[PDB]
Amino acid sequence: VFGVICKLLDHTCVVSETLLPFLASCCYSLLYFLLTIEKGEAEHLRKRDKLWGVCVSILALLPRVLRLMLQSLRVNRVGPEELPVVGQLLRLLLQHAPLRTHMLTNAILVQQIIKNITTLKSGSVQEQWLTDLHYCFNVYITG
Amino acid sequence: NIKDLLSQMHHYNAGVKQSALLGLKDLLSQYPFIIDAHLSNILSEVTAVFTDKDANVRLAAVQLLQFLAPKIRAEQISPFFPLVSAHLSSAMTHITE
Repeated sequence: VFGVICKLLDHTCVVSETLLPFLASCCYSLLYFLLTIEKGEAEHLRKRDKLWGVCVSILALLPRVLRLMLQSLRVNRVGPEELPVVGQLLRLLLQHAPLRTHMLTNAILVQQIIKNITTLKSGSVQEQWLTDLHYCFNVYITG
Repeated sequence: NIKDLLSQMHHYNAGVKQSALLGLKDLLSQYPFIIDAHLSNILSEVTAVFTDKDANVRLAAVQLLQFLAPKIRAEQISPFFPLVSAHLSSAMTHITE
């Protein structure tokens, strides 16, 4: 289904507002699958690039779903078990140059989450994945 | 950061820039990832004039180009080749030797 909307959009599209909240919820959860591969089952490893390619293209074509997806991705309602997963995704979407200007318009939304991740993880260990998070945001784009 | 250094390059004072180029090469040497993040802007500023009024300013720019050349390897630099040659051609075809 992600492929159809990626291969059907035109300037005359009248994309409904009742489908965008559905698409954003379906996109991150599929994105969650890619990150928690953790090897294990060898079957669920080859089907990674195909899902990743179609998943990324849906945000580039729809500016609004990216804001909708990042309007719900927050903390203080999920335990720290999923914190490495969301931290990896947020820093990864800052890469993939096709999606620079899309994230530039949503700088405020991303910035608020950045402080939240640092907030609860105050007294802890370095957590290299968090150290890269602050620098990559300032390095790959302006602060 | 880089955006601070980019502002230091366009400043009116020539001596202000001199501190920027020396600090610039150190920054990308520490982090090669600075290269690909904003390739378009870095090339534009250094190649903007290509003809300063003080000799060492170009030398600092040349040494920056000496250091910056190994990292960038085609594709991205390809379409601003007319751009750099534009400043190049004007400087080669100029009254002052």
